[PDB]
Amino acid sequence: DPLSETKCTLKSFTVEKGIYQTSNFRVQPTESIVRFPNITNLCPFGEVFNATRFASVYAWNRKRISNCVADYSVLYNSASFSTFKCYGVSPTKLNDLCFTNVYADSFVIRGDEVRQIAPGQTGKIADYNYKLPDDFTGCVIAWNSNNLDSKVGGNYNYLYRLFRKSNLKPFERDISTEIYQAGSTPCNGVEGFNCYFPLQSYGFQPTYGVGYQPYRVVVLSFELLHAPATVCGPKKSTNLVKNKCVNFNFNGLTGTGVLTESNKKFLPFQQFGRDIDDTTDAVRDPQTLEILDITPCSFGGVSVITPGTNTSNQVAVLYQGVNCTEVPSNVFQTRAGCLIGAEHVNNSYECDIPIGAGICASYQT
Amino acid sequence: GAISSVLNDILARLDKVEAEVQIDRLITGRLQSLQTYVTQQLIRAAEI
Amino acid sequence: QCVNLTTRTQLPPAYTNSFTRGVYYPDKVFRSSVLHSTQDLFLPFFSNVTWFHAIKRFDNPVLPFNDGVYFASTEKSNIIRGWIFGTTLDSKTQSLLIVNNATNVVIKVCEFQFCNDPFLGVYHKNNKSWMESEFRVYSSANNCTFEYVSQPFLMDLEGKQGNFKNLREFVFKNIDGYFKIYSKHTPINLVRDLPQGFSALEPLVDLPIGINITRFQTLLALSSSGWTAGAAAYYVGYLQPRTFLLKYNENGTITDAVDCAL
Amino acid sequence: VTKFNGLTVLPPLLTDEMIAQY
Ligand SMILES: *[C@@H]1O[C@H](CO)[C@@H](O[C@@H]2O[C@H](CO)[C@@H](O)[C@H](O)[C@H]2NC(C)=O)[C@H](O)[C@H]1NC(C)=O
Ligand SMILES: *[C@@H]1O[C@H](CO)[C@@H](O[C@@H]2O[C@H](CO)[C@@H](O)[C@H](O)[C@H]2NC(C)=O)[C@H](O)[C@H]1NC(C)=O
Ligand SMILES: *[C@@H]1O[C@H](CO)[C@@H](O[C@@H]2O[C@H](CO)[C@@H](O)[C@H](O)[C@H]2NC(C)=O)[C@H](O)[C@H]1NC(C)=O
Ligand SMILES: *[C@@H]1O[C@H](CO)[C@@H](O)[C@H](O)[C@H]1NC(C)=O
Ligand SMILES: *[C@@H]1O[C@H](CO)[C@@H](O)[C@H](O)[C@H]1NC(C)=O
Ligand SMILES: *[C@@H]1O[C@H](CO)[C@@H](O)[C@H](O)[C@H]1NC(C)=O
Ligand SMILES: *[C@@H]1O[C@H](CO)[C@@H](O)[C@H](O)[C@H]1NC(C)=O
Repeated sequence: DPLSETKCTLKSFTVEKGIYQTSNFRVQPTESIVRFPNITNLCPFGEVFNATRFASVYAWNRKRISNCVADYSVLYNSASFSTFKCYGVSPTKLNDLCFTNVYADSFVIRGDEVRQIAPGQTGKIADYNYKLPDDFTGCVIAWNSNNLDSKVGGNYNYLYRLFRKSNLKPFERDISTEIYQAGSTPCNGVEGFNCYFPLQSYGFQPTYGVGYQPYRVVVLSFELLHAPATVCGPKKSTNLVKNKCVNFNFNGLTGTGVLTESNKKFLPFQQFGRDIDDTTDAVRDPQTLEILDITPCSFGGVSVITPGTNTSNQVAVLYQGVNCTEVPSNVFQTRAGCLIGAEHVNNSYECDIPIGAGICASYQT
Repeated sequence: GAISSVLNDILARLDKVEAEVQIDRLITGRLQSLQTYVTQQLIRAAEI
Repeated sequence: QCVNLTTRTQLPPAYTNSFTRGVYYPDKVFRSSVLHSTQDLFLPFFSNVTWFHAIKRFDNPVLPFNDGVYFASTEKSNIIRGWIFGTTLDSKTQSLLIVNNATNVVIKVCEFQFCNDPFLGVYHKNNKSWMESEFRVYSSANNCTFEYVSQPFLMDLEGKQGNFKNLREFVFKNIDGYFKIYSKHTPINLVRDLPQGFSALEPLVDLPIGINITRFQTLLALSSSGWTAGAAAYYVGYLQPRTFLLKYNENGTITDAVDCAL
Repeated sequence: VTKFNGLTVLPPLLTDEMIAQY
């Protein structure tokens, strides 16, 4: 009962006369909503990961993924992928998220260097031919491809960079192959003393053991939740309930609140609306393009008015700053909040236990 | 120094045992943001 | 067909001062009855912008694009046609083309070999009628990578009066592999220079390009020399990383701004 | 003289009608 909730808060079996703050209430959500865009069509992940021929690492390919449904569970669970390492999401969560885009990058490297792909690494892959940004958000996915790629005399069609004037920046692409002048003399034409071609080709023959063997790498990079999602995880959208407290999920923007018709004239390019607080206060539904205000679910302090246990066990409860309709015979609305278990009387008295906004409570016949 | 300030963005993206480390950053900074507020308001309340 | 249209009076580069223009919406986020503060690539306020004007005159030089570009044109009869962007502009490398042709807006991203002094040419005959003669913009497009074209419209290529009535404003940025375009159109009544007032550029389209752009140029409307140019003018300013304070009114439209470093 | 964050403003015990009355 509210009295034992005071005894617990005061840590006393006996309570002195007064109004006591106790564990504050919050209106619980009635159900959940999901709203993702009603795209039907799976993404070209087959065309990324089963591709007939990958690029060399210096020649690293980028494919866009956009306007589709992305079932990353099928990647994460596939025994074939030998490393699957993630740097800003956990893979089991990928199916719950929505992404603005994915840049799916594909290329081949030697299997010993599968540790060099991680953001902030050092070593020739990381420095001289393919660098991730240090805040890379995405997952690096790799497997040994000897069994399809490798040839007894060696598929020297696959290449990596040995020389560069500087370590490259994140996602720099270099199609140039002109001579690296390691000597103090510059040098025109195809060769010279300490003049080099910047490339070396992998001797990918199956007589080389693991580590020296070829390792296909796909890097998926994405940015999240802050803009119109083009690609999302496979989740069914629900009906959009309104005017009731609810756990909403719009495009992975999870939250709890009451959803109301919005009078905000968003322009066609907007999708989230934001308060002065730097918090989302409106959203465009992704299946019907109407704006909804996200008002917070009602909440407030719960104070128990105790006339003192030397006098009585009876108590009245103030739900601070809320209506008399939100808490579900002796219910009184006050400016201080909804007061439950005290009777309103027209007889003024001296102040006794204060409630706020001119209201005061007391124990009488 | 968490990956985001939005608490549900952390919990949507990361599994429990990693998310604990990000959330602990936000808890630490937020709690210091309240202790700063309450100290300022106590000092102000003494002036009023 | 590549043609060296050499007949153009030779003059020094002109200048005009851009007091409070080239602001745009920094995020696809709605905001209202609030002041917000941001740091991005913006046109510095009261910054000297380069000025070009067609008459006898047809100034289409090739300009750097470093950190992104503000472009505007006080025009008549749609003499501006579009833009050329890249770094080498000679088919060794990838590049971007935008054209408003006689039927629709088109966008093309290819290994183009452009015309060295490129343009779109139209028959100007004493028949009060105008139609396209000349896609004099590229010899070849050996590999194409992206294309888009709008649903069609009949553009109007006729109308003459004493002053400019259309002002167009645009912003172009590359970051993260996306070529962001922001755009506006405004009614004006000015004879020879950029008007003073405030309006933010709404984002028009975002293009998935992924390329280097370091340089750019513009395409204007009009035998290999000696011909009539349209009367039109255009302005170029460069964006810089600067902190800006923006006002969003009751509607949530950007209604005033301040350049924090001015 | 002229929300999700968990902030609330409590009313004064004495309203401006009662301060005016005193
Ligand atoms: C238009 O004029 C320019 C020079 O103003 C020509 O440029 C030459 O192009 C050839 C290759 O086609 C080069 O070998 C020359 O070295 C270039 N000269 C300069 C100064 O750059 C251009 O070719 C001419 N266009 C046509 C159609 O002839
Ligand atoms: C975009 O292209 C330009 C030129 O095509 C590149 O700038 C060149 O960079 C090399 C290597 O440092 C220099 O030797 C040249 O002098 C530069 N040229 C100019 C005109 O500055 C630039 O690096 C490219 N950008 C990216 C991201 O690759
Ligand atoms: C919000 O924007 C609308 C225009 O979309 C403005 O509405 C006009 O307001 C004037 C003055 O009240 C009326 O004469 C017009 O008839 C309105 N037009 C429309 C389409 O309703 C409105 O003024 C803006 N709000 C504010 C507070 O400035
Ligand atoms: C969602 O589905 C309905 C019925 O097919 C359709 O009217 C609506 O346009 C769809 N939403 C989008 C974003 O296309
Ligand atoms: C209340 O306290 C007084 C002493 O202050 C004592 O005389 C009285 O018997 C107490 N009554 C109860 C019910 O505790
Ligand atoms: C208090 O007075 C009002 C009239 O102003 C009356 O309606 C109400 O029933 C009264 N309440 C009590 C408990 O007397
Ligand atoms: C415009 O910029 C040029 C340099 O490009 C400068 O010489 C000129 O003084 C500037 N204009 C004004 C009004 O200062």
